[PDB]
Formats: sequence, structure tokens, C-alpha cells
Amino acid sequence: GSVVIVGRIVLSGKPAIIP
Amino acid sequence: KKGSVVIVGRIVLSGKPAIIPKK
Amino acid sequence: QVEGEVQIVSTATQTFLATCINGVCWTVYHGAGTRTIASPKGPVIQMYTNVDQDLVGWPAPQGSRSLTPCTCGSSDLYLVTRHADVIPVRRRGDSRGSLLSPRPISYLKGSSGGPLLCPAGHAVGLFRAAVCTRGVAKAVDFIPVENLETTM
Amino acid sequence: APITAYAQQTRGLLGCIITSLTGRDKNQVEGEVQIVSTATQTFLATCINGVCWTVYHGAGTRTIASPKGPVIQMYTNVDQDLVGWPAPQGSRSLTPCTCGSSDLYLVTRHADVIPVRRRGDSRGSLLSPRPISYLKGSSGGPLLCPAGHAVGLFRAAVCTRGVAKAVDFIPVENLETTMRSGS
Ligand SMILES: *[C@@](=O)([C]([C][C][C][C])[N]C(=O)[C]1[C]2[C][C][C]([C]2)N1C(=O)[C]([N]C(=O)OC([C])([C])[C])[C]1[C][C][C][C][C]1)C(=O)[N][C]C(=O)[N][C](C(=O)N([C])[C])C1=[C][C]=[C][C]=[C]1
Ligand SMILES: [Zn+2]
Ligand SMILES: [Zn+2]
Repeated sequence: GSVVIVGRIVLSGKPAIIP
Repeated sequence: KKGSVVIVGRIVLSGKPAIIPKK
Repeated sequence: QVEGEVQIVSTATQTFLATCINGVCWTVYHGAGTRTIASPKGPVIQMYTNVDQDLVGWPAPQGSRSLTPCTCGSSDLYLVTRHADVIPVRRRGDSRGSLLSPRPISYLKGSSGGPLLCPAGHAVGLFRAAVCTRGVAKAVDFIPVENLETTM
Repeated sequence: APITAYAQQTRGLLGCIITSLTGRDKNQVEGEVQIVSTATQTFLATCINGVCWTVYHGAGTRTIASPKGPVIQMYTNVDQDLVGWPAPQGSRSLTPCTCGSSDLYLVTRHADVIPVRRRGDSRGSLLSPRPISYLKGSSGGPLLCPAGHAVGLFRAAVCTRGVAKAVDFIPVENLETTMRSGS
């Protein structure tokens, strides 16, 4: 089989946009 | 005359780890 | 858009976590084994595989951003679960730390592979296994970040 | 804790310039640290206890552009290198450190938090040296303690050969002082 990515976690809690 | 100091961005410390929403 | 340092992965048999550090997506061998990782251009193989240390790693996937190893020697760690919960842990040494508040093993299930962060949010180690006395996890085994650096 | 930060840009060259002159900024504010800019240099301003403080070396004696036009500084202390305006509506303030921790974390304009060991009131050593270019733009940024409390504001880099080994900062106490000071 293969490992699929089902979700992602942003440690800073960044909601959106650019820096 | 000297212009005003302008806010062109921010750094947020209050954020906590979160699962990035989908879509 | 926003990028994550922690990927939540799955292999049919189980779900767990991977953590990108120094451009590599690291996870535990007991979850991925030698499996290849999914990619929109086809499966990509492990750059590193180390059964001896329970460590495997592939090149960081898309939508991810690498985490920085710790350089403060702090012993007041913080474990991030697959649910984005932060569990503060006290480092007892090298690969072991004790939760400040024990929790049912379920609360730490699927979180193996995730990161052990220091007060600066830097990577201290990779959550390897939960040490639980009767269904209550009170401590956790972890892969110090040095192993990853030594494995690279 | 752990201290995590993220950055969000809100204006480009032309919007900044127009806003710098007109002195009227109608954008929304969020966060405890604002990426601030003048017509010449860009740095940071940290909000501590309802006041947006920054390094006098960058803000000089300028006003801050706000939704109600320019806002005059509340405090100005050339000697202590401080200036402060009431914190913008929408910002979140940090609170001074009440624990005397010797382990400090510096938050840079790229939203990075790098460890520094307090070497003495207004100095601390970087545990991992960085190029001076990395710190550029980070003046007026916060120097946090393990609990996310303001210890100081980054002022200058202690460097050699172009590599920064330490950092000089404005201890939060000088803030309380400046306020009490007739300035
Ligand atoms: C801050 O105001 C800077 C921090 C940058 C440090 C790399 N602070 C200073 O430059 C201070 C002030 C007070 C003393 C001097 C001048 N200083 C220093 O950092 C110098 N250190 C020093 O004197 O140290 C001792 C006290 C130990 C003697 C240091 C010496 C080596 C060379 C660098 C200075 C700030 O960040 N200012 C804003 C800024 O740099 N902005 C620029 C910018 O806008 N432009 C357009 C160049 C910038 C922003 C973003 C990215 C790059 C550049
Ligand atoms: Zn650290
Ligand atoms: Zn404190």
C-alpha cells in the first residue's frame, strides 16, 4: 500500500493569506 | 514633513495548532 | 495558502502523524514501515528508513512547511496530538517525558509520529509511543530530533 | 506555550505610501505585534498593556496612521529609545513578565521565535547565531519569556563579521519608567 495524507495541522494556527 | 508610521502587516502569537480546513 | 508542519497520514491498517523537519517528512516505522508516500505524480519512496530507531522519512510533501529543531535544551516539552491538542510533557531524558496530566491512551491514539515541541515551538523529538499504566497514558517515548539529524 | 507565531501582510508599497501621507489607515488590526513601516525603513511595534510601543530609532517622533487619521505619540523617550501610541483598535496586548525567567524567546518579523539566554538585564545570547540580515526589520519586536510575556523589545544586534551572537533590548521596566517619566 502507500501512505496518504488525509489532513494537515498548522502549529501557529494561521487562518489564511500571506506573510 | 515626516509621514506617519504605517502598519503594513502583523504577527499573531495567540494562534494555537489547528487542523487546516479543507477547500 | 497556509502550510502545515504536521501531516495526518493513513495506511488502511492505521492512521497516525508525520512531521516535516529539515525538509524531510518524518514518521514512525511502526506505522509506515517501508511504505511509499502518495503524491499527485505517483508514489515517492522513503529517503530514510531506520527500523533500529523506529524512524522513516520521505521528502516533505506539498502543503507542508518544515519545523526547526530545538536549540535551547528546554525540558518543558509540549506534545501535539492528531486533533491539534497540546499536551504539556516534562522531559525525563533523551527519549522519555512524563505528561503533566495523564490521559486515557485514546487521547494519544493516532498521534504517533507527531512532534514534541519546546517553549519556542521548535522540534525536540518525534512522539514514538505512549507509556501507559492501565489505559492511562502518563508518559511518552519519543525519538529525539538528533536521531533525525544523525539519520540525515 | 509553546510560543508559535505567524505573519500576514496587509499593504504593499503604494498603499503604504498613500497611507503614510494621508495618515488615514482604514484596514483592520489583529495581533500583538504590528509590522510597521515609514518611508525609509520597516520594523515592528509591540503592543504591551494597551500601548503600541516601538523603537524610537525607527519611528522617530512620527505619528501613527489610523482610521481616524494620524495619532500622536503618548510617550517619547529618546534616551531609552522608546516611543508609544495608544494600541490600535483590534490589536491584542501582551503583559510584562512576572517570573524573572532567564530564558527568553525573540519573535522576528518572519514570525520566527529564536531562543536567547538573558546575559544581563538588556542583553542575551543567541543559542544559535544568525546573520544580521535575519534580524534586520525586527527592531521593536518582542522578547518573550516561556509563558508569552513581554521581557523586552529588540533594539540592536551584538554582531561581528556580519553574524549576530547576541542582542540588546529595551527591558520592559524601561517602559513602565518612560510612562512614569514626564515624556
Ligand atoms: C532595528 O532598529 C535594528 C535591528 C537590526 C540588527 C541587525 N536595530 C539597529 O540597527 C540598532 C540601532 C541602535 C544601535 C544600532 C542602530 N543598531 C544595531 O543593531 C547595530 N548594533 C549595535 O550598534 O550594537 C551594539 C549596541 C552592540 C554596538 C548593528 C551593527 C551591525 C550592522 C547592523 C546594526 C531595525 O530592525 N531596523 C529596521 C531595518 O533594519 N529595516 C530595514 C529596511 O526597512 N530597509 C529598507 C533596509 C530592513 C527591513 C527588513 C529587511 C531588511 C532590512
Ligand atoms: Zn527550544
Ligand atoms: Zn514570565
